[PDB]
Amino acid sequence: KKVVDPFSKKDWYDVKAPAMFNIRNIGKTLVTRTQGTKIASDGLKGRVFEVSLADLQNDEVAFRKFKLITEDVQGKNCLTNFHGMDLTRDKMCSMVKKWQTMIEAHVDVKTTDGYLLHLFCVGFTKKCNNQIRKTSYAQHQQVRQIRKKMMEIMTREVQTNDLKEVVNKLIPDSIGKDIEKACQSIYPLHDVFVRKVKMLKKPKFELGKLMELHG
Amino acid sequence: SLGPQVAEGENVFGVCHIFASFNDTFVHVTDLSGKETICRVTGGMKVKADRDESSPYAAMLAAQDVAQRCKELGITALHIKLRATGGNRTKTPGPGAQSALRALARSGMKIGRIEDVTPIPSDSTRRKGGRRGRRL
Amino acid sequence: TKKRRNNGRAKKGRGHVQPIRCTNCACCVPKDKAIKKFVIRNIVEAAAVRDISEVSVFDAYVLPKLYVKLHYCVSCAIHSKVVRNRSREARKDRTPPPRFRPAGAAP
Amino acid sequence: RVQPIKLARVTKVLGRTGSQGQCTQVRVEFMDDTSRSIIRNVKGPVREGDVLTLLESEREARRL
Amino acid sequence: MGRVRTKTVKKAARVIIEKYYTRLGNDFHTNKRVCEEIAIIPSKKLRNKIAGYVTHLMKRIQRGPVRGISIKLQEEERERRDNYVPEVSALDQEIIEVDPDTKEMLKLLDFGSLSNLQVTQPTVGM
RNA sequence: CAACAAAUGUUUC
RNA sequence: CCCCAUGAACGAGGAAUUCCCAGUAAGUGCGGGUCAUAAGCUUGCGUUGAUUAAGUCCCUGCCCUUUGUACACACCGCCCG
RNA sequence: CGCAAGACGGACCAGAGCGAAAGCAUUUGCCAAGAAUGUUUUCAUUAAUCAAGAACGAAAGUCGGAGGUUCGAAGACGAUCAGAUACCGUCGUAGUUCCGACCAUAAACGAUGCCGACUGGCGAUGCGGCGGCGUUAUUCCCAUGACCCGCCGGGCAGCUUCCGGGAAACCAAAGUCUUUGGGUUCCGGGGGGAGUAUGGUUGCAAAGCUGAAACUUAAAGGAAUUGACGGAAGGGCACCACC
Repeated sequence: KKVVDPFSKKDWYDVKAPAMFNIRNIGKTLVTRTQGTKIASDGLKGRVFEVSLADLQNDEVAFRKFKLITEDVQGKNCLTNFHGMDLTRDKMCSMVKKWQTMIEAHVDVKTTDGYLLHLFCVGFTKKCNNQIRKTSYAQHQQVRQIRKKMMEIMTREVQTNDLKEVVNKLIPDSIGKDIEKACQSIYPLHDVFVRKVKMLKKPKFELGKLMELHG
Repeated sequence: SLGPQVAEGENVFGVCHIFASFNDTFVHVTDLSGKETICRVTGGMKVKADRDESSPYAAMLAAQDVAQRCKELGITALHIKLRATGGNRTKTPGPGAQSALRALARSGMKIGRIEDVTPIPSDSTRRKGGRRGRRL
Repeated sequence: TKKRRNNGRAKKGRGHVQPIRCTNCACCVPKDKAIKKFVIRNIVEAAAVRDISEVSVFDAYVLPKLYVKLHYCVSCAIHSKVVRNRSREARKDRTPPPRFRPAGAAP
Repeated sequence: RVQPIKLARVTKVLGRTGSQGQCTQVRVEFMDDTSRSIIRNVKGPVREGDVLTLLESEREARRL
Repeated sequence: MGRVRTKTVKKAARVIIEKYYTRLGNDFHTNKRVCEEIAIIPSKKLRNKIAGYVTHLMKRIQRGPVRGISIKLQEEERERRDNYVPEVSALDQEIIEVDPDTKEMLKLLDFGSLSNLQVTQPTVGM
């Protein structure tokens, strides 16, 4: 029986990104008018938006995505925090080519602020120009030592430094380059990225750091 | 109706989300969180025949009925996640998925990024109905 | 009388390999046997990009791809002319080919 | 969702389809704006320079 | 199409042209008279069909040598053309530039020569 | 771009 | 054959299906063959004269490669309880 | 958006690897094991191949639990058909998965015994060793490392070849077979009756091994060749075909 079309009731908030990113005004989102029987901030607070790092930086960051999760609300403002980085589908699919070895290593590590992260890396062998084998695999010995190197760096590079510096780090892709330096002594490699980061455990609350990062 | 804000420049943003399978085509904008909907409508509802559930022309009609209320409630713009049946299912796009995208862009909403989100599985759960294949 | 010296498709040094499921019959065929065709295509397609480029914000952007590696069992890949009977002689040619790389102005 | 009517002029006659062989391929200069150009299938006898009245104005076929 | 000249005709055309080039012409009307003089052809329709195809040939020959026809005059023309030779092209200009090893090719061949070195890098198959 | 029904039955020869 | 009279069904044809591209389809009369007599026939001829593809291999039919075949009285062929 | 269960290890992944074969792709650790190579180490004939005996042995099935996510031998359903107990849709079973026992069979095909020698060209690739006043990558030079080129073993193979083989298809082994003789082991003697009867044996069971006859019958069969013909592929052509 005709009733309550719902937008004509809904309220708007402006999604705000952390400081390390560049521009910070992500877009807008709608919730229901708060009623005592309700907390529009409730239906608002653990929401996560996934935005492209390119929109976030402005660029070459076509591939790469960041998951931004709403951590608190202040009048039409909602302050989000790093929740993850993935790659998309197209980019990842495009690296994976036959005749080359695909190498993956991932490590789970606690940051300086508590956060627990599982953080993945990836690489592919490279034929080097005057090669004339068509393929370019690596040996099992190689990959085992390469993986150890990737893993050592990723734990080394996340142990020291908080969620923010990992972020500050993943933007100019300094890990990538570091891997490249530690591995060329062992075997070629084309591509190379920390390709995903997964938030496993969150520390408790603290608006302090959140604001430090926003505001 | 309504609008997040006057904005003679940037556009209020939502998520487009199209599932194209064969035998139908879902179009779907939601709030960039996802938790809250906004105007759905499928390629089914706008024709009758079951056989024609999934045809691009129906798909157009659906993306048109959708874009309407999209620009009628507040979304000025939308980022799209196209999908297939996925799972162990086919893994290829259904026919009126393209048609829906051409229909909304043409409609005159705004577009932003794209990824595919069909669920591809580090394979298993045996695919349906048996070893000798659908024979037909 | 034995037809292909390769029998089905290349094994030689095995006796076994896991089987895949046809992407059409949902059949079942060893992975050594089975026609495989990669499939990379733009999210948008032919006509769209122009409305897709105009309607979008962003200054260019610049289109994702969907990537899908297909598998067919013999009967499907024949049926649908993925592959076509070749004379007692032509069968021996593994190679591959066409003349330009059909990407817009082909058949 | 929609309506309009589109005038389009034949640029180049492609060849013939339909298994019966009764539909003629056509390429159309978009009349109201030349900076458009698309492939449409025909019922009748068509020759260069004469005009189609397109309903759908996207679509753009192929075989059948 | 429907008018595809048959060998009995096409042959006669190659034939006459081979032994008649400087006599024959550009124009249907005259060769037709010529076929009466230089050949014995049984019906008038055939002789016409012959004159006609051989003219289509003469029209073509007189615009570019045609795939299987030779006449004394065309041989003479090709002969003269097939003389050309300039200031000449190698030179190659003072000093050959070698790829070395090719330098070591002369060095260990007991042979003086002009020189230049630029030969390094390997070197992939495919 | 992919895919698509169909029975039986009298002679020497 | 005529003259009168008696004045039927048939008021557009289901399943099916023939034939056809330009003086062609179709209307329309004439003459020849049969012939003593006998035209609803066949067999041409002029007259009046369109609609409509202008192609293709779908169905059908037949021949072109390649291919499969336990067929070869050749698929109208040679099979299980 | 989170979470639980059970399943499975995609893309990368190949005429590529290993393993006696059956078979075997997530990380990491432990445990022993296996080939190749290198090797102026050790023994001095230790050795080749095999009745009997024995180890392993995909799948289904069977015994008892765990477990059943997924899909699903049976059944019940909806359609289709002249008939439909089917294919096709749906619901859905034992089962799939895992543990401890059975069972001993798969076009378990390379349909090709195993071992040794000899007879023919080229380029790949896994791997080991060896060589280069070759490339690129670094520091102050390096030790590095990956490559290019060559050489040699032993892998799985490929390619081209009037050696030669074979009925041919094919085959560098199916060669070195009437000029018939390197070692050893196994099975077959027209086709059906038949892996059947019967006794023995193994099995909880389902079944497995060994394995006849009476009778029946003049071809069974192989290979190549060619048509005919196809609801196989590129095919065409004609209003006796369609449009």
